[PDB]
Amino acid sequence: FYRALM
Amino acid sequence: IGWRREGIKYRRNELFLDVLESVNLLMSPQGQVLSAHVSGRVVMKSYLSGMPECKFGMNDKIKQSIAIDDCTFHQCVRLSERSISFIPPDGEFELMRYRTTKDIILPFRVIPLVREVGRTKLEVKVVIKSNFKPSLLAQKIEVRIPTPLNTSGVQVICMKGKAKYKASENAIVWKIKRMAGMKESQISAEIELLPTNDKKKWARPPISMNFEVPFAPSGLKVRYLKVFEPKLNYSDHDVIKWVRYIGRSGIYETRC
Repeated sequence: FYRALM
Repeated sequence: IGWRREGIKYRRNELFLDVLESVNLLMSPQGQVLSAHVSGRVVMKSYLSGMPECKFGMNDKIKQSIAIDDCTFHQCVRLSERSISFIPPDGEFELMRYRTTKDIILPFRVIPLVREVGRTKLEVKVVIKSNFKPSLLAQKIEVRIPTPLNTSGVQVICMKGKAKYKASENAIVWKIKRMAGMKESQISAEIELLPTNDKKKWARPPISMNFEVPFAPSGLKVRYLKVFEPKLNYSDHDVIKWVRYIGRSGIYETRC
């Protein structure tokens, strides 16, 4: 799944 | 810049990064790695205002650090840690393509076992172990176990997933929808054999697998995607950024 990239 | 127009604007400045890799393995019955490598590409889909100058940083410099045997970039990249600098095309494009061979994480280990019972049956047991975090799930797993051409029939027992002997493909195909890291599953099969020419033996082809895991088998990790647009009034922190990793098997064979 897509995950946030800080 | 012939790959990007000049007045692009978006109220929601957002980018999506895709690290897509195919992991290839050739393993012996023993469990020794005879050959292994990953080929991957990083696809970027961005909706960024203006003519942003981005910086792509990963765990290169070879905690977490991987070695890149080689890699080519999109023309937008400025060759010369030493990370990637570019003004991306709008929308989706391939930022880079790369190859790895060292410290690869093999997501699955296949351990087969065959016993000959007379000249009539083959008893087969294949166990698969997932090697990766427990919180991550694999999916689309498929374990393909070849059967000899004098096979008159097959009996299989599998607690997890579903297996079907496919006589035209000369293989039992075991499918499993999901499987978490650090687990173990097994299939037992009894291959019923027809009489055959006693001289010519069976050269067992490798058992092969297919699967899709949510991480890069190469070890690659994206550390950051920095966006700088000096003219327009949004900065890096205004940009919503996402990453996803889709590692899939290529040739992933285990000699049995």
